[PDB]
Amino acid sequence: VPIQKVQDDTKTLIKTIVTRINDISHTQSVSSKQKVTGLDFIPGLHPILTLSKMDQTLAVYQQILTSMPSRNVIQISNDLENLRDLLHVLAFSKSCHLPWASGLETLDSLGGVLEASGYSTEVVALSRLQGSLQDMLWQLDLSPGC
Amino acid sequence: VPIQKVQDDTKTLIKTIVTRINDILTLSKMDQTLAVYQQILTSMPSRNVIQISNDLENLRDLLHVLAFSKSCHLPWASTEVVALSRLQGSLQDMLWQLDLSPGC
Amino acid sequence: NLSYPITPWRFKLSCMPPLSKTTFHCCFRSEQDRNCSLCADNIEGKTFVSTVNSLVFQQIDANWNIQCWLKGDLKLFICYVESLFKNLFRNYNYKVHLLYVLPEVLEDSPLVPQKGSFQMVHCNCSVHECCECLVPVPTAKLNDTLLMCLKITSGGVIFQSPLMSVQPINMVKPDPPLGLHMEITDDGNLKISWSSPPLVPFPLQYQVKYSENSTTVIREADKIVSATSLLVDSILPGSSYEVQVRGKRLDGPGIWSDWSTPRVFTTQDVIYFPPKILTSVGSNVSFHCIYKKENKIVPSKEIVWWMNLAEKIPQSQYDVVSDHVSKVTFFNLNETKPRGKFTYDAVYCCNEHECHHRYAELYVIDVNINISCETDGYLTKMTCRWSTSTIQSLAESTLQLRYHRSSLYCSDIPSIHPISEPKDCYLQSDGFYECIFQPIFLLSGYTMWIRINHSLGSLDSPPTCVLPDSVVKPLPPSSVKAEITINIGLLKISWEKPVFPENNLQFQIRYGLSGKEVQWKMYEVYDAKSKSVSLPVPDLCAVYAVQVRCKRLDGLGYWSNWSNPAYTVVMDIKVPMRGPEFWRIINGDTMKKEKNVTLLWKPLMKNDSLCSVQRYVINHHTSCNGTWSEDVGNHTKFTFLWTEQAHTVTVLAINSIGASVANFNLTFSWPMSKVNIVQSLSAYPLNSSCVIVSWILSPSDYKLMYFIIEWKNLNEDGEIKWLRISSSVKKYYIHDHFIPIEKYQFSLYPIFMEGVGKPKIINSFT
Amino acid sequence: NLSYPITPWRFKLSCMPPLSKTTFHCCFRSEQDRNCSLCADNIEGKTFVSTVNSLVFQQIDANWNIQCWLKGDLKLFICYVESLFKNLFRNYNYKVHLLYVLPEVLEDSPLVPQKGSFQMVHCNCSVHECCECLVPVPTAKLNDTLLMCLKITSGGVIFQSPLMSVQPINMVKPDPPLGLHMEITDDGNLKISWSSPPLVPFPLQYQVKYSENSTTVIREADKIVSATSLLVDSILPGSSYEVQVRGKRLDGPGIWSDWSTPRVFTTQDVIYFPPKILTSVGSNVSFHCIYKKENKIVPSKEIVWWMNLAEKIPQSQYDVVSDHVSKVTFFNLNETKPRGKFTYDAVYCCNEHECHHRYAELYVIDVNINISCETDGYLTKMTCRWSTSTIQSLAESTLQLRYHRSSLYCSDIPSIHPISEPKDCYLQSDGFYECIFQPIFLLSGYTMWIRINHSLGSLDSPPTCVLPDSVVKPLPPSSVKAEITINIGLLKISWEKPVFPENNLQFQIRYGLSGKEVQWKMYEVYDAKSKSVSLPVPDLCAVYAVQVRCKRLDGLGYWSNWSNPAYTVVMDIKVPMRGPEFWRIINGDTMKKEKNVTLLWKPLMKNDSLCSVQRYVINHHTSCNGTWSEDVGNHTKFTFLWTEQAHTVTVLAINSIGASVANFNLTFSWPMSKVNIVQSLSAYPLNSSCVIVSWILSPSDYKLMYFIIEWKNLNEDGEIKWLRISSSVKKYYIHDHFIPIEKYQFSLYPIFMEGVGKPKIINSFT
Ligand SMILES: *[C@@H]1O[C@H](CO[C@@H]2O[C@@H](C)[C@@H](O)[C@@H](O)[C@@H]2O)[C@@H](O[C@@H]2O[C@H](CO)[C@@H](O[C@@H]3O[C@H](CO)[C@@H](O)[C@H](O)[C@@H]3O)[C@H](O)[C@H]2NC(C)=O)[C@H](O)[C@H]1NC(C)=O
Ligand SMILES: *[C@@H]1O[C@H](CO[C@@H]2O[C@@H](C)[C@@H](O)[C@@H](O)[C@@H]2O)[C@@H](O)[C@H](O)[C@H]1NC(C)=O
Ligand SMILES: *[C@@H]1O[C@H](CO)[C@@H](O)[C@H](O)[C@H]1NC(C)=O
Ligand SMILES: *[C@@H]1O[C@H](CO)[C@@H](O)[C@H](O)[C@H]1NC(C)=O
Ligand SMILES: *[C@@H]1O[C@H](CO)[C@@H](O)[C@H](O)[C@H]1NC(C)=O
Ligand SMILES: *[C@@H]1O[C@H](CO)[C@@H](O)[C@H](O)[C@H]1NC(C)=O
Ligand SMILES: *[C@@H]1O[C@H](CO)[C@@H](O)[C@H](O)[C@H]1NC(C)=O
Ligand SMILES: *[C@@H]1O[C@H](CO)[C@@H](O)[C@H](O)[C@H]1NC(C)=O
Ligand SMILES: *[C@@H]1O[C@H](CO)[C@@H](O)[C@H](O)[C@H]1NC(C)=O
Ligand SMILES: *[C@@H]1O[C@H](CO)[C@@H](O)[C@H](O)[C@H]1NC(C)=O
Ligand SMILES: *[C@@H]1O[C@H](CO)[C@@H](O)[C@H](O)[C@H]1NC(C)=O
Repeated sequence: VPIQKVQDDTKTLIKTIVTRINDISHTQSVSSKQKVTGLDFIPGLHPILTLSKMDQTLAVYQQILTSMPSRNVIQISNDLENLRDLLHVLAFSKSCHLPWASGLETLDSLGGVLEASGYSTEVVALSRLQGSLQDMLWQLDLSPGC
Repeated sequence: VPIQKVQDDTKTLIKTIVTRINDILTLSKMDQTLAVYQQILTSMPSRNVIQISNDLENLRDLLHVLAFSKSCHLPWASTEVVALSRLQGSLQDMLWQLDLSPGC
Repeated sequence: NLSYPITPWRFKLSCMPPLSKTTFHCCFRSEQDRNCSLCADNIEGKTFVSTVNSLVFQQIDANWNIQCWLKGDLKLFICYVESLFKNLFRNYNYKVHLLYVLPEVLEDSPLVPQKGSFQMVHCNCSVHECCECLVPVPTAKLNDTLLMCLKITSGGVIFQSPLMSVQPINMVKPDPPLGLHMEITDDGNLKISWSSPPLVPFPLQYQVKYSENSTTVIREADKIVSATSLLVDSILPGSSYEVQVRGKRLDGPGIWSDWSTPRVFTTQDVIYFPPKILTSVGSNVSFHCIYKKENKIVPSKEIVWWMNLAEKIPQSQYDVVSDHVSKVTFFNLNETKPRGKFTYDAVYCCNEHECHHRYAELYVIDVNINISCETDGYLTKMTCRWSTSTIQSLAESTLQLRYHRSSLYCSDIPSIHPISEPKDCYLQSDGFYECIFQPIFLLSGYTMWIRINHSLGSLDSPPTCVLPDSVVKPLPPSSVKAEITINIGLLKISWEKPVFPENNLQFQIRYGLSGKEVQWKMYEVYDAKSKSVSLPVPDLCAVYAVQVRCKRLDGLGYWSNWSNPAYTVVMDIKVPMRGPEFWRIINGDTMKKEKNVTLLWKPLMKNDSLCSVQRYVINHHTSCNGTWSEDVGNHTKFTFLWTEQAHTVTVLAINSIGASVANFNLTFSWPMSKVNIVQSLSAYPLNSSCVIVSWILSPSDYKLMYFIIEWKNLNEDGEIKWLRISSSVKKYYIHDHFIPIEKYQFSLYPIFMEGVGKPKIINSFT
Repeated sequence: NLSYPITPWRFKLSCMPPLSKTTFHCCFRSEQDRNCSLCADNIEGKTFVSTVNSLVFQQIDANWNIQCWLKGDLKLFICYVESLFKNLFRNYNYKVHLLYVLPEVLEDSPLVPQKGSFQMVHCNCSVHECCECLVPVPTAKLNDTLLMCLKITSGGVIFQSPLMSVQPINMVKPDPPLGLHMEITDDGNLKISWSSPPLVPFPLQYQVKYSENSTTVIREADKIVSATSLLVDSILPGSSYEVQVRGKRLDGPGIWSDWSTPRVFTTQDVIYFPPKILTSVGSNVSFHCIYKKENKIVPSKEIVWWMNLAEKIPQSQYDVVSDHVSKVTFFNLNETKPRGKFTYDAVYCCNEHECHHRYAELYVIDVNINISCETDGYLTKMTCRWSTSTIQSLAESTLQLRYHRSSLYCSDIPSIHPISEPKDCYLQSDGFYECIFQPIFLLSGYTMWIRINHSLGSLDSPPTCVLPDSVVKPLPPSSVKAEITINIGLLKISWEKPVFPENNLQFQIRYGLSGKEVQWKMYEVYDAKSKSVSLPVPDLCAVYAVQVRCKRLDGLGYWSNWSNPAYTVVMDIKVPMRGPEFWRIINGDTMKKEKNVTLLWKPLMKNDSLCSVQRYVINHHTSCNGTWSEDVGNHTKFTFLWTEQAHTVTVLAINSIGASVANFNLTFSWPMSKVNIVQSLSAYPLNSSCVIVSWILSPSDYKLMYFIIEWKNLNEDGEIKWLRISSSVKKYYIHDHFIPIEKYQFSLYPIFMEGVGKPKIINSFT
């Protein structure tokens, strides 16, 4: 398949995911730069440039969203899986082979925070995910490095 | 509560009780009569008789209410066919006497 | 006498010299005193002892640690003996013989107890030389005197303890208190509430240990209380508490209870109190918050309160309490929609630009549940029901109804009269519940409400006063009877009132033309003693339908059902107003003096017949007053003969009621048949459906009142057609099927008061 | 030492003389040797025996047939002892004791076993002189040495057998073969593969005693081939086989297995290599037959290949493989239509005319099932359906869907992927099978197809990749609204695009006039950023209907539904473009300046003043510019007093938008009201509907714009109505009703810039 098809398909999938996030009633107006002192393993805040950090961020988000049973979270997780498998193709286009990043060991506290403050976790996660994806689009036009 | 509407309620309930039973002077004497009717009616557990009895004590309580309306502290005081007949007869007797509205 | 008080409880026993019956007396080795009193066990054991055997005492140091108390159950005086000489090389199989007595209160001399007064209990020692022994003491002698004497049999050597007397109750060691939990209450104060043992008959003072232990700030605050449950003051966040409580007698001496396993309770960086609130729609709530940031308590002047992390709460509702306690007070709050699987609102407290992830829950339940219900016509059953498919905020609670009604009525004043009797109501497929009351006092005022139990609390809906006799639904009237009046022309409705209720009633009749769909008309009757009504209708005997409803007069109660419709029957009412418009024809030779005249007329139409006229008749009048009547049946054409000069004929209609009144007339007469007054006639087809007829006439002497024009097709012998024309008009329009190709004729006749003269005949259109 | 090998396994034991403990020695009478070795059971048996008792040995012959072998299960070493003295008169209850020892592998001298080392197991002696000894031999000691000794007690007489050494492993009796299924090879080599027994751990030499029980040819070849998959070439027709393969231990000595049930398989004079093939549409196969027509065997060059007892296959498909084997290749066969009780093609191979009844089967399947899919607008589920109403070739075959997934897009190389996942699709009332995938992967390659299971095999349809993003069916547009633009005349339709998908979209829009039966016109929008479109229509106050629908611009996808139609509401658009007519019916008198002026105008129609008029206005103008115009309203008649000398009038229509812009006009002039330009006119009533009208003119000194024509009936003063044609015409016709009966006023007026001259008033027709 031509690479331009991949370039447009990435944008289509990103927009689909972000609209799915907007459909959720919880995260209707929370913003994406809100600071919570207990949830610092949620990726976000500081900008991301390199492809490797991008794939790492998506892997962490997949691991974090695995711990919720709602149907919408399941569909969004499937779309994230597809997006990761796609982004590896863009990595391979410029001969910059990437590893299959794993669920980072920095997720030690996750479960604990869950059983303490479940609701909050959910909200923040989804919100920040949406925000992060926006950045991704605005950076995919400038063709960031390997 | 205003008393002028009471007598209409008395008439309505006494007419209702005489009509349903057909489907099958002084206050102290009034109350003691009604009370002994309650006892002689309690002995029969038939569905019509029990409900007629249960409708009799509303009449008795209203009788106490109308006794208290006149500032009178009223003191508290083959067989089934004839019993029902005499209940009815005493009932229209009660109706006729309360038409005149006697004293305490 | 011969008794050493155990002051204090702790004492150490050492045996010193004074082999089958070698007994050595043991004494307590105190700091300043040494008491050696012989027990009442052996009195005849005064036997000579060899000096050499004392060398064995060199290798046997009889040192023992003997203690005991009364347990909290006030049942067993378990006594412990420990061997100080913990020699694992050799283990002695020593047996303990205990003699204990509980003398009663005797006021006649303190006599020394004799032999056999005590009780013998074989005391059990464990593998590791520790001996626990059970002593049954009656509860009535707890404050009395108890005596102890111990005998140790080790390797054939007897060791004798002195006599010990002490009150069991003043040194009771309690059991380790249990039933303890550590939650924050609704006022920012942790409660250490333990189920202190009930078997203890005296108040107990407890030593309670805890502290403020954190990562950096560490301090110990050990305390002593006297209540069975305590409530600490001013809990701070981020400080671990290691609470551990033991008990002892509050008054006088005692022995501390068993130490329990320490309980650790750690609060997080933000603490809320109360953490969960359940409140109905339209009330006012409050909260609290304490914040710690990198081990420093944040001042209350820089704290901001959030709501679902979505919108910031306006500063107007913030209140300051102390250095580090705030207040937020919601005003007139709404219902909380279910956001996904979460059925609650989250309220945060935070400062500056960072907000912790711990939150305070807030539920809101709506409580306006509607209850409203009937009383059936027999005044027996009362049936009602309340919705629960619209209101959300539930699917998380069991529901139940309540009663309260005794005297005559309700709707007087709060309260809900907290005495209540539950009643179970079932479920139906319609989505609304229901349940039945019978037998019911018709004149007793029920007060109903719904109670909602929930995972956090209980809530109550606003009540409702209902009196059954005023909510009755009457049965619809029977024997409804509609019948068209006689000789008048009105509709009569008759009926009979239902037996119940025995109040006054108003009826509402609704009626109209019988048919598939009708635009029925409504009418009201406002009298109890009126039971039949008469109304006017436009037609006469087009079939009709009527239905009736009943209601109580004063506006109380509910409407009844619609009765079974009762249709009417068609039947004639009175005499016809108007007979037929009858015309003559002649089919015979002109030369004859006798003419066979045929009278013809249309069948009458409904409203003229008023319904139906089954018979017609002809009547005659000669100059000699010759009059007679004869039937014609349902035949609309008759014929007879005429020979006399002047003869009038009349056509009448006879029906079920009587003969017609206003009818037309016409006379035959040859002598006046020789008169003509019409000079010219013109006819012209406007089109296939319109023809114009005009005429020019001449005056005469007699009074002319009506003409008649007869036309028929000339190509084919069609039926003769005519229609009435008044003498006043001079022009007329004819509207029926026509084609100009075929040929028609016309014949206009002038008729006077006593016959018809010469006619005017035209054979073609002009 | 003291051991004799068991060679062979068949040996006979005879006891000879050397009464409670009399021991007799027994030896084996071999053909060339007589070995007599004393057993190690009794050593103290050296007791004197009387010579007189030897006569008993005359009547007793101790001839024993002992056979010892290891069972196939390698569990019990079954030994059989038979008494050769078959004397039915007396049955001795002799007891047999078998002393067996299995010494372990010892490398320190071959020591003789001592007393008590031998294990004793009682033998199960039977009534018919057969004793069964069951020795439990562990599998680990099979290769070791087994020592046996036999003791027989008969009537108090003891017979001792010599010690014998044997290895149980070498002497194994196998089991008869199992799973002997007769399946001829695809080359007709008649595979006779039988499953080897699992209890035998070594290959077996199989004595295949296969027979040929034909009518004339009989064969009894006993092949000893050890191969389980037997291959017998040159199969002959009518050759039933009764193979009696039993097997034997190939590696080492053994015994032929016991005879099992015969495997009788009858070849009914017609043999094909497996005719049990399943085929698809367009596939090609080949068959071969051998036929028996009495013992000559029909040669392959004389085959009479038929199906359905007829249609001999031409000698073009024929190829000769062997003398009796011929290829009849079938190419791209069509669907085998069912008939009678047949679901195949009855293939027939025969000779000349005498053709047998046995047939073959040709199974052909129309595997082409076209599967379709569709993705929900919310992009959550994917519904896929398929029909099987064309499977009516070999129905009752089960159908199941299989799907396979790939990470991103599916490749263009066609290949059915080796692995698959089943999916159960539920049956629907429309004859289709429908099933749903949820959740969905949007851009992943779903390759899905249908497997068919038939009693002959399994088959696959060609795969069809589906990408769940290329088959999305978008939602209909929301909030569709259409409105008529003001001051322009266009119709503007506006709509909002759906939420999903997020690619570009095109739009189709259809519009028409409302009604029970609607008319449609279609328009297209390709640009994605437009949300409103304006288009022109002729009608200007019709009730309009507009609908829209979407699709992806790239071409992939489906068309959406049609939204709810958006009706329009008629409202004012522009000011009226043309004013209305007006005319003089003035009833004033000649000498009066203030004359009763009356003006008539017909209400303006729909399609000129833009479909609405509510208020009128009657403009007036004097020589002094008197502009009192007032408001006629909905009224259509007017009267004015004629105050001044020279007057001008004008009628205007005012709608909600505003007042009239273009208008009629008329002027008044007393003086030239006395001029005449017309000197004759002719009125010919050809028919009552149309009347022919002419006039003549004069050289007028002013300019003539048009004519005005009016008409009325004098006799009854009929309605006044008129017409306003120009001056260009000469012989204009009128088209309305007339009657020659009465007499009509005609009114022809010329029109000039200050008014009208003398009326050309006429009374009758010309
Ligand atoms: C729950 O809270 C509401 C909201 O009112 C708030 O709390 C009050 C205690 C006051 O501090 C308010 O300033 C504050 O906004 C309470 O409703 C309030 O009730 C009071 C007393 O009935 C109302 O005051 C009256 O106002 C009318 C004019 O409308 C005057 O004529 C009266 O003389 C009197 O001052 C007040 O208006 C009303 N607040 C609102 C917003 O309508 C409510 O009472 C409280 N619940 C309970 C159980 O106290
Ligand atoms: C079946 O055979 C058809 C034609 O028959 C023979 O096959 C082809 C391959 C050529 O050898 C032709 O000359 C022969 O007559 C083919 O059209 C058809 O494709 C074949 N089926 C398949 C599945 O290959
Ligand atoms: C309740 O809802 C109304 C309108 O929906 C809103 O104006 C009001 O602020 C809400 N109540 C609170 C406490 O926010
Ligand atoms: C339901 O409410 C009643 C009301 O008192 C309460 O007693 C009961 O415990 C509740 N049931 C629960 C909470 O399961
Ligand atoms: C009125 O009619 C309906 C339908 O027949 C019936 O269900 C209902 O019970 C009736 N009402 C009463 C009071 O009987
Ligand atoms: C017949 O009826 C007409 C109309 O009412 C009346 O004028 C006339 O007198 C009647 N005939 C007789 C004989 O009365
Ligand atoms: C014939 O003319 C008259 C004249 O008004 C009209 O009413 C009628 O409809 C016409 N008939 C036909 C069939 O056109
Ligand atoms: C059809 O046959 C295949 C091949 O073994 C098998 O996997 C599948 O389960 C069968 N389908 C059935 C039994 O429905
Ligand atoms: C389109 O209309 C049909 C007919 O009502 C309906 O069944 C279908 O669900 C509609 N499409 C969508 C996407 O709702
Ligand atoms: C009436 O309007 C027409 C149209 O322009 C114009 O030509 C004419 O002069 C007007 N009449 C008067 C009297 O102004
Ligand atoms: C009346 O005559 C004219 C001309 O002779 C003709 O065109 C017209 O059709 C006639 N009328 C009818 C109704 O035919």
